Amino acid sequence: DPIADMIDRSLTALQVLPTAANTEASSHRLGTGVVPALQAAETGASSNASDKNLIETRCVLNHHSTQETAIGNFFSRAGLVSIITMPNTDGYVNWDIDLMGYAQLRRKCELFTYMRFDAEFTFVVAKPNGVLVPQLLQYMYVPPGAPKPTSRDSFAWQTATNPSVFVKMTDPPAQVSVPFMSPASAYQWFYDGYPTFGEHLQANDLDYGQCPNNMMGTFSIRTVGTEKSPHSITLRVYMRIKHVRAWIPRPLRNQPYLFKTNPNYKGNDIKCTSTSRDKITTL
Amino acid sequence: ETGASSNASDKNLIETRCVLNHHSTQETAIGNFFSRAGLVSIITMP
Amino acid sequence: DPIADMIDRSLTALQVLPTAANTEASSHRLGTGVVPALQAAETGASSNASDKNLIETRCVLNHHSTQETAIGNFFSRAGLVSIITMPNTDGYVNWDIDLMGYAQLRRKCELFTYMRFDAEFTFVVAKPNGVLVPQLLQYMYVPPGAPKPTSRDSFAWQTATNPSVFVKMTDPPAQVSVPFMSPASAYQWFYDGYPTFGEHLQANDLDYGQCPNNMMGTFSIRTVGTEKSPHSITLRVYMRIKHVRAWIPRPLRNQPYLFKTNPNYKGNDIKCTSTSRDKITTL
Amino acid sequence: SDRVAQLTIGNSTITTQEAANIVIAYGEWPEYCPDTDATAVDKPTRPDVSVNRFFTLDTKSWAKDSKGWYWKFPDVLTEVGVFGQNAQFHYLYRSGFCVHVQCNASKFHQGALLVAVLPEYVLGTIAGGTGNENSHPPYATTQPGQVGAVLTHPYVLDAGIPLSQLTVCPHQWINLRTNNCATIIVPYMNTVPFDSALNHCNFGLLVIPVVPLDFNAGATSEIPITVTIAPMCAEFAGLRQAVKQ
Amino acid sequence: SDRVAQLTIGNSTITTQEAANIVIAYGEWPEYCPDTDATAVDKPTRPDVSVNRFFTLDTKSWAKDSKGWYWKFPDVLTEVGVFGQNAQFHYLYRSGFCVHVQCNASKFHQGALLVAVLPEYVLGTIAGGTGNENSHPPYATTQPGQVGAVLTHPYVLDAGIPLSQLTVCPHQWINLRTNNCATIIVPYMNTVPFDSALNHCNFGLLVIPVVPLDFNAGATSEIPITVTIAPMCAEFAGLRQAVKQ
Ligand SMILES: CCCCCCCCCCCCC/C=C/[C@H](O)[C@H](N)CO
Ligand SMILES: CCCCCCCCCCCCC/C=C/[C@H](O)[C@H](N)CO
Repeated sequence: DPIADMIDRSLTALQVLPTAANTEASSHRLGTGVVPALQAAETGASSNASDKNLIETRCVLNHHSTQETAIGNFFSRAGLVSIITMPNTDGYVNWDIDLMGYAQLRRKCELFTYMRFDAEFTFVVAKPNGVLVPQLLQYMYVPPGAPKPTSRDSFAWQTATNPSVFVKMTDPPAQVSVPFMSPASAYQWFYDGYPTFGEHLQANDLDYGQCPNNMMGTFSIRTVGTEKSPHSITLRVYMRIKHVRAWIPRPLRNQPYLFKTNPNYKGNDIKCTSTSRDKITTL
Repeated sequence: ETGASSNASDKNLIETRCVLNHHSTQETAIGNFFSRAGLVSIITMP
Repeated sequence: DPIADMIDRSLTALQVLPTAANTEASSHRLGTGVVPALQAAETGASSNASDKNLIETRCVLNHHSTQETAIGNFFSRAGLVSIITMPNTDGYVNWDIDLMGYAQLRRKCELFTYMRFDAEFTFVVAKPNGVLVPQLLQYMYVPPGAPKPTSRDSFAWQTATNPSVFVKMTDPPAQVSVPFMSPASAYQWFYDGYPTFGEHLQANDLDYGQCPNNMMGTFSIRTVGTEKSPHSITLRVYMRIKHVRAWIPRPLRNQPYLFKTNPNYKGNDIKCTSTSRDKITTL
Repeated sequence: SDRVAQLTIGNSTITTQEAANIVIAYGEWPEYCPDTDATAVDKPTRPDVSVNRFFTLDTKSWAKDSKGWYWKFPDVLTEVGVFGQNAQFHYLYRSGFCVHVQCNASKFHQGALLVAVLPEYVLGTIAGGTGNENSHPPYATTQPGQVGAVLTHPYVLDAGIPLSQLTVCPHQWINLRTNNCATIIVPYMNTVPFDSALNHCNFGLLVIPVVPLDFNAGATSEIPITVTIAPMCAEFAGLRQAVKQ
Repeated sequence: SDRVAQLTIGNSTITTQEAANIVIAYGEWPEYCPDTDATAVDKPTRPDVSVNRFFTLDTKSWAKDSKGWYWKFPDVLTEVGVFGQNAQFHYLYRSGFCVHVQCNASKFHQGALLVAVLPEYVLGTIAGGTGNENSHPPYATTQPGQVGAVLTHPYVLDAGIPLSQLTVCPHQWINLRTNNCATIIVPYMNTVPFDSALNHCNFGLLVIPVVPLDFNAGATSEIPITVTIAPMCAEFAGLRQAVKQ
């Protein structure tokens, strides 16, 4: 050892809690020095005063389960993400995969920062007035980089490699399972920065917040036949979320959304978070 | 010239650290590469 | 060991050689492959061919000692370094300590780069024609930073701290011993660079090559009395070198010196290193 | 006996006599990247003294009607020191941080500051006022550098989320009657083990005055705020010539 | 079987097929400074990847009547790379070196180069021609940078010592009929364990053509020379703001 210079802690570990914690009995107390009612919120720690340190309590054994508050049961519900119509007029549509088009699922997923999950997609398809007509349809998923079909009878519809479903209108709705497919370790709904290098100007200002680890290609449907079908079609896509793991919670949004790609809000009507009242003394 | 490919790795040219990777080679097998239904014929009865 | 990356030779050692190496006997040799006569000087190593590998030799036990070639015996000889005269006219001189004023000792010390030694100084003093007159003298060594005497009767001559010798002209010559006193670990006779920071210009170009680890202050002599002595004095200083250690040899200088502080030479008469002859075939 | 504190790292030392406790964000210390999570093959470089030290940014002025300020990390340190040089000559970095905010006043003033570290702070616009424009923030707003920018609508944090529940992030308070400093230790939080320092900004630091500063006339009406930060376990990889942005 | 060689350090690799052996100057490997010889008390910094790599300087042109060139160390590397930054932000450095000179020609040319490393190469003037002027070399001559300067009187090496005994220093030959490269490994040689990099220059590297380059007309008359160097065990201490010179 010629150089004496070169030779040279987690805080809390998790545990299972099936039920809510019980309440133990207590009595009155008269003493000096010990005080649980006085805290200091300046340190950023929340208070640890229970019920028994302020009043006298009895003994209550509660068996209230905390199962419904887990993240698995909170997210595993199918929600609407897309409405796709074929009046587009040539019997096919190419829809870019973006799951931020409807505000009810966007608010729940933006509660966390990083998320890692597997999905399950379901397609419910009918006419624009709910009417049913026997008709053959084809769905095709196109990964990013793959060629896309430009016509109703292109060579991309041969599906030699692409996953695809053939389903009729009179059938039960189709269901598929999709694994976690990002190049990174988790999806993120917020990306503070620019994706590319080089100079950032007013022509390239729309790049701010677009992370390529979330762009998953496109999605294409068509009527199967080579001619023009005489019916209008409308597709609704529902997505469930399975095997959820989340990280780094955030405040929830209280302003209404404006676009799918940026958190811009309306600058004139800033909505106050609570409903206002008249006086501070009268409820 | 001998028709053999080179056997030089990364560690023989630069200095490297230790990296344990768990990247699977399942998708590159010939069974998963070919077991996908593709179109072979269009037959019409006018 | 969470990181497997963080956990992670001298060539020849010296030996004593009192005498020169002997010569062992040999015979003729006829063979292929083995060849000591062919070398390659391109690698920068000198050849290792002895006498016995080229001709046939007898056995010779020699007892030639290598004592005179040691660095201790090569340097421990007193040489002249200074001539100091008092015609200056006020009975005192202040001479700055610089040991590069006479070329015979400058050539020997510039053979090595770094040197570390203790000295021994001797002062031989007489009139400018060798005549002797009874007279009292005082030598005083002034370290760098100390005040210097400006007159024959200044307050610096009280020598409350300074080392000093009082000696007469009729006496045997004085002798002192001086230890190794540099701030660095060894004296150096070459310093490639500037001593100070900041901008280097044509006004500060004379700083190049002046290392402050070799400036050792000044040296002052005087006649003791408060009046004007009627005799001219001449001092000669001789320095021996003891306990020598040297490092990193150099080529020797073949051009005559010009100044005490820089290796400048005359640019018109560049002296050829060897004495020239007429023809290459006739010695 | 815990009101005094001293933090030393590198060749710098911060002392305080009226201090709150130390906040470790999500209870994790910053550390070097282990081999099980690494993906780069090149051997990383660790300067480990010249970048693990306290760097002091500029000083803002707290008025009686101030809105609030924000700094983007590690954009604040990318042009200063040797950390400004290693982040210009490399492609990947990875480091924790340690934020320390000082603001002191006498016993006759009053006010309250809410300091908070917020990861992935994506800013937005007011969308042209009426809400029909797809506006975007310019480069001077999103990455201000070591100066820092002010807030316009602090009630919505210029990102559509309300101030009222910002304390779910790691945070502290600077109440002018008890203490004068706040300190947070942040580990490295990202989906990838290394990232670029010129195109990605990990978190934002927000200093918002909840209770306004008030005093009687005659006191020192100049209340400054000074932020001091320090990287913890900085590593770098992927050497290439200098590119500033 | 020893005519081929490969040197790798950092993220760089030098290969040669007609090479002489490797010269270790005075038989000592470069190493970090031990505690018995240290005098500074601050903990040193070791970048240890970003500065221990091969750096390539510019390329000179060997003509039929060239004199010779010299480079001062480590003045050649003080404005390039991260080693150019750590030598500007610190007060003390300490490092070894590894010099590699390439010059290649065909089997129909002839010539011989003498490479040599000379420590404490103090230049001089011609003292005004007649020898009465106390002239001094300017700053552009003594520290040329990464370009390097040419010699004027190579027989006396512009320092008063003859060329005829320059081989007492560590040295090699580049003879155009056998090899095409030369390589020396130099340890750190100074009286003090650390030194400034902007006011001190340790050694000089000299490339002097002893035998002139000769060929028949029609061959490639453009013979270049390229020097490549690499620090070995670089340490730094004493951090201060950037001062270039
Ligand atoms: C036959 C199956 C076809 C269905 C293919 C679905 C694969 C695409 C799944 C994407 C998983 C979510 C990825 C990113 C979601 C959001 O759109 C982005 N974060 C937008 O910010
Ligand atoms: C009473 C004793 C008085 C004598 C005092 C002698 C002390 C000075 C000894 C100096 C030792 C050599 C130091 C440097 C020598 C050369 O002058 C410099 N290297 C000039 O380059």
